[PDB]
Amino acid sequence: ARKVTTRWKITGTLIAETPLHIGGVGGDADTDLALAVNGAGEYYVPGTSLAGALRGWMTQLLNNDESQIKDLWGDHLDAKRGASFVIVDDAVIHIPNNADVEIREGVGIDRHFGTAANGFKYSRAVIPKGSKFKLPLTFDSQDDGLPNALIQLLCALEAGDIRLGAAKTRGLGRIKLDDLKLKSFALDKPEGIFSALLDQGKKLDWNQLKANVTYQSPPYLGISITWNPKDPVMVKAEGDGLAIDILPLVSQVGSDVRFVIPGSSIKGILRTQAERIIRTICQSNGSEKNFLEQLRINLVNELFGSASLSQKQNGKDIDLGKIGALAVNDCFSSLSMTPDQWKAVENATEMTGNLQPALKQATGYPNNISQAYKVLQPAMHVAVDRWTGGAAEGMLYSVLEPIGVTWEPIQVHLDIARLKNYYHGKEEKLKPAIALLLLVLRDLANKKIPVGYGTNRGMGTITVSQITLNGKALPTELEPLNKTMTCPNLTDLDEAFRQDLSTAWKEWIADPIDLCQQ
Amino acid sequence: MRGIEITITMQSDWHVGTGMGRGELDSVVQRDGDNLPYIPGKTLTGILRDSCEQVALGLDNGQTRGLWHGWINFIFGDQPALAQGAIEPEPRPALIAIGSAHLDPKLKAAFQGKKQLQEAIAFMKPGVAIDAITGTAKKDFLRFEEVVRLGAKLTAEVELNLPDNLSETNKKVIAGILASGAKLTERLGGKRRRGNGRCELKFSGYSDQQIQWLKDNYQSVDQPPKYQQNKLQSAGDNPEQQPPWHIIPLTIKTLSPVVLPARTVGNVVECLDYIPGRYLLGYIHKTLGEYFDVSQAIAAGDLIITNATIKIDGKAGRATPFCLFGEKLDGGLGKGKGVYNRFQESEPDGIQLKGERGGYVGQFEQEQRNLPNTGKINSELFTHNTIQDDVQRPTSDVGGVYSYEAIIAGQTFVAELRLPDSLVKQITSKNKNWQAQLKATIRIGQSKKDQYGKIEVTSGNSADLPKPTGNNKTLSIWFLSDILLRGDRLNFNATPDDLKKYLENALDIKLKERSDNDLICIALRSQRTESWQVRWGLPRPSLVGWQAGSCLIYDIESGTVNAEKLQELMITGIGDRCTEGYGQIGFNDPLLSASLGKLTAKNPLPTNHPTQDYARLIEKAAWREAIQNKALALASSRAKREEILGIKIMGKDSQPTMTQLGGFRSVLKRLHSRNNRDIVTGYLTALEQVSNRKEKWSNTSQGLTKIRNLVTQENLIWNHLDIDFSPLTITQNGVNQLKSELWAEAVRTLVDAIIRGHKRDLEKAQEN
Amino acid sequence: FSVAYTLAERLIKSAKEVKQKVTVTNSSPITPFPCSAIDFHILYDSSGIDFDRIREKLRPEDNTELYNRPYVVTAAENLSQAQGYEWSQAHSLQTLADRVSYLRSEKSALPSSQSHALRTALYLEKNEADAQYSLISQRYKILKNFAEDGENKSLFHLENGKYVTRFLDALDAKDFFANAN
Repeated sequence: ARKVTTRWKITGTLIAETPLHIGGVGGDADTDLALAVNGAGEYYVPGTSLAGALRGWMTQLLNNDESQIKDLWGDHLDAKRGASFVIVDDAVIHIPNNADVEIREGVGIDRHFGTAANGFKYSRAVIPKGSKFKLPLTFDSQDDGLPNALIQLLCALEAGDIRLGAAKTRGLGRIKLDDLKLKSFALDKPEGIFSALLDQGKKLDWNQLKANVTYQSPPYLGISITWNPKDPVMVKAEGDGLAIDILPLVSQVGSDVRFVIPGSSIKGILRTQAERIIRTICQSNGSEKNFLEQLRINLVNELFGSASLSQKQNGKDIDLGKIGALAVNDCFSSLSMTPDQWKAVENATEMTGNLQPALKQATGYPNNISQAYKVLQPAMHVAVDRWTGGAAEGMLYSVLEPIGVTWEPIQVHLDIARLKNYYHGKEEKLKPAIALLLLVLRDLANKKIPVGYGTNRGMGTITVSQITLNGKALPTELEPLNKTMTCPNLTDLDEAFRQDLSTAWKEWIADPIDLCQQ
Repeated sequence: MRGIEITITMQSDWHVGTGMGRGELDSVVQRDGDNLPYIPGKTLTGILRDSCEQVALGLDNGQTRGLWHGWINFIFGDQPALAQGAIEPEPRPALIAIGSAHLDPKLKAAFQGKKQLQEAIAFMKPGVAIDAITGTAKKDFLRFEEVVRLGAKLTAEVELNLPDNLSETNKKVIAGILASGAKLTERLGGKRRRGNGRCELKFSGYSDQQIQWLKDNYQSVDQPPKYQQNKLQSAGDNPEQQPPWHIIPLTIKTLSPVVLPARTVGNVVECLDYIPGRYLLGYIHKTLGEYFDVSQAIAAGDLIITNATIKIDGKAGRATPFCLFGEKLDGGLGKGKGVYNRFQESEPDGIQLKGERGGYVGQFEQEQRNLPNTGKINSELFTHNTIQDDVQRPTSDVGGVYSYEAIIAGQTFVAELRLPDSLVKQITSKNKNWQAQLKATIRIGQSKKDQYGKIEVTSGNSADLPKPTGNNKTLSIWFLSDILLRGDRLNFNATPDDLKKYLENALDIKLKERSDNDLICIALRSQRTESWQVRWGLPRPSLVGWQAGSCLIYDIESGTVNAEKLQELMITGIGDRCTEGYGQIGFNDPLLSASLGKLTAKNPLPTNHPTQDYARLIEKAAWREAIQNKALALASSRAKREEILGIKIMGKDSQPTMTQLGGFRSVLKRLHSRNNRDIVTGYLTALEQVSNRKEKWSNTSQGLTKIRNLVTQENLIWNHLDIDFSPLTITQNGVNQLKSELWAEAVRTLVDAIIRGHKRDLEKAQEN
Repeated sequence: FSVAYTLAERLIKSAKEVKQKVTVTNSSPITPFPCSAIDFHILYDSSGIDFDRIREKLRPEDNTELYNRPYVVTAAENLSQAQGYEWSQAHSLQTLADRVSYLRSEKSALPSSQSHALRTALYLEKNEADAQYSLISQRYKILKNFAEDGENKSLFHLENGKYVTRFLDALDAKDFFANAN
């Protein structure tokens, strides 16, 4: 056979730290994008999808060196490499308790009219959060010990730095490894081959290898925004309720339901303001473009990403698509409910009847409707007919306004390494994208970006009390980003840095080239 | 010997065996004769060998050649295609034969004729390659692969033909290695490294006790014993042959594909469409060699085993006579009309004929009034690879890929064993029930130990001797085997004049070629056969002759032919190596005298069955996709949408508005089970209790009650779908349970399809 | 090359079936009318390397076949005096070349996204292939050209009792119709 000095069984629990979507061929009559299922119909991570997740990350770690990658992941064409030395099995996903798959609604909002673009209405089945699956990894070593690149990979898994599945920038795909175990079998020797057959291997202390190494986390900037809703903030639930027509969106977060602001939603509002800034400077209109064309404007194509779209340039064929360097994570409330407490609200039928206990229960104030309704408040609304007054026939509707729901910080993740690759390594080309992002954050802090449903209709205004910029391995001129800002107008960043960004920003405004074309 | 099995439990979805894809698939798994997925015995041998190579490589302390690698070459045989230079020892064959792992026989029977279910055993896995800098799908790199559902338990027959002298210690070494390498096997097939093909592989009777013995004893183990052939031993004690000749017809049925090498050229072996008798000489030595000296009988010419040719009309199909010519545009035996025996019929006006060149014709009497039945032998190409063990993928150094044509399973062939009365006396004096010993199951051919070659042999009753007619005017000859005359210089370059001289001498009659100018008189083709002799370890010489089917007819100029002698030559054959089946003649056959141009041709699984769980996964898949496809069809017509939900178009208008349908459809998303039909009935009563919302649904064809019914009458979704689920179920009580299981999904699926087909028909009326 | 050439020796017989579907009018014996035709494959290795197996994987249902691939290349005007003229038009290579042009024509006039939805549907029964097409036919007006029913509601046409289509041939040949002219 292939010689194996030592075989390693590497295993542990991978937890969805955000929702997850590995897609099958697509579409189950309940979702336009349907989760991948094994032959038993169980939700699973294809070992292909995890192998490429871990190989892909390793490719960025190792500066896209083909040699060491193919040394561990095999190669079809080298005459001495062939099959992979890392085996990745298919891993079934255990959704916590037996929580069902969530369906997540999606819409594209026309940048001219500010409303749902026609056709751009979709839904994605997503694995909840808290869901667990096995890390099914085996490594056949021909060298002695365990590769540094493979130790670095396992460090990134425990750091939660690898992302899996679809929609990685739009909320999804974060996994974390826990309870990593290493079993070693010296298949080169009699005692180790029999141990493979009988004894389940020598346990290695991961903490020993974890001490021998420093985790080489790639360049990234992380933005964490602390917001409290000023006006109620909520994404609309997928369909009208009984006692309340318009209910907040919830997600399963372990064994409990929490109010969620999808990262798809925070990313679309940030993208919308980012694009509006760019178009405002260039005085570039969006009314004649269709929605896919409206999205495709400079700097946001790199930051927020662009659709895959192969185009013949001239003989050469180029993908216009790139993943977003900017990734936003779903936001969740401080406020959780048991999965049935919320069903008590969704299935309430009378606003002054059984809804009152349901909200008293779910808010945690079973005996204070006043305190309960300072958290979740039902609001009736009328359309008033313009000749008669009174109310228009049929136009009576109710919102469950989460007036006092408290939220977790919004967490944005800028892959500086991904941007730098788009800019072909040129760290000087980062400054306009950074300048744009800080301008978008200045607007977010100044209440210029409302979030969620009903922003024009009494909801969606947020107060931003802190923004914490916390990058790692940033290029030396971007290091003044490492700041906790509390002034909305960025004046906590050093003026010499804000002037340097402003200079590069103004240089780009003067000639707004496609900054990743070279 | 028999009794060992390999049990394979597939623990992840699995892909094997083929470099081809179907309509929506770019890689399709390999499928047995039942069209069911299976693990080919060459894949299973190769996988199990590799895992034994790992164990041996560990026991050798990582030495690539050593004591325990010798044991692998003992058990699995040497690999002479790798070794190079002057390797002196003859290559050992394997001690282990490993069949193909097939699905449970009763489960396989449940599938028969259920084409839709056979497809549901496997599904598309998506595959895409992502660009490392953009993080997006690469161009070109999008594939869809067929994968077979996990949970499949497959079993392969295994045979261990251990040497007779092998010690009990060495037996336990072989058991230990095989038990070890089986337990070390965790993957098989394609993309093993990326999830696929995870398995448990177990031998029957090799528990971990066999591994534990090896652990306790591996240090005491010597080199394997030296291999030697089972040589032949001749008693010499046979009687002289005495008439009559008994004829013992042997039916051969192929139970796995059989490779019978015609042309071995490069990386492909082409296959015969008949079994030569030489393949059965080993089975004759086994079963009968205890009764008489089979080797002396072969030497004396006291034994014939004919070729096993395809069974037609309950008899051995006869090689299509080359005197038959078809109309080149609109005739021949495959068309079933327009066949002329050019020995007797002139070529028609205008139409040019082509010779018949192959296949087998059935029986034909002198007044058949029909063309003879034509038997065709089904054969399939099987493709294999060799893996270079350090890169773990095929390479040019190992030859990459090779193919065998094989006669597929289920084919039925008839041979005849002919023996003189003196030997049949000898046998019957030693066993009166001796034809019962001719029932056997044997492996013949190329690659006979693994995936190929399994045949059942069954004897009939003693057949009648041939009855050639001693026509004094003309004699015809039909070749039913390949005639191997030697020239006068003992090489095989004989000519038709050598055959004329041969028959003239044998029958004591002078012959002359018939001169009728419109009629052909000789229709031979030559044949050259290249074969190996397993007892020589060298190829046979090359045997040149004329093909089966070759024909000729002579005018008998003087002398009188004896039907007793024609019969004798119709039993013993003429020329070289008639004991193997060469030389088989047909004399004065009707089909060569006749004129033909005017003629024409004429269960569900037991509920407790262990594969019931796995079968139920196949059922849901077949049901789900059936429901989906039918929902598409039903939604494609506006009359069926109005029947099922009352939804209709009124010009530009939709009844109700799409917003009202969206409200319903958003509630139906909550119909996960029939315990949630109260959710939809809650919505409908609230809708009905509000007058303005109820009026929104007037001018529907009673849509609110149609929705109430579909949600609350469990049979009604199935009435609308009207799928016949009998071709889609194999579990007993499958229909009742799957209807109870898939109800809510079927309701959701149909309404979703209807509302989509409604909106897209509305767009045709609305968008003008 | 060997496998590819034995395919060609089978493809040449499939093209050479024009010899008896297009025939000299009032001939006796029925002579072929001189007619030129192509059959082509595009192996990918996936289709089965044997022609008989290749075509039965594109006949997904007993009345439905997803290939029109013996294409006459002789001009219609030259064929008009033969028997079997109507067949030669349905099998005219220009019908394939036109449909390929519509696929190539442009962003894509027919999105590959939607071509492949139709491609997938073709392996279903006609009632499901036509259902998918009816979900699409008026979103992409170019599809009025890819229809073959004469109704603009199906990709199939009836030929000697078989539903046959050029659409999946046009997807195959979409990139094998290039010329320096």
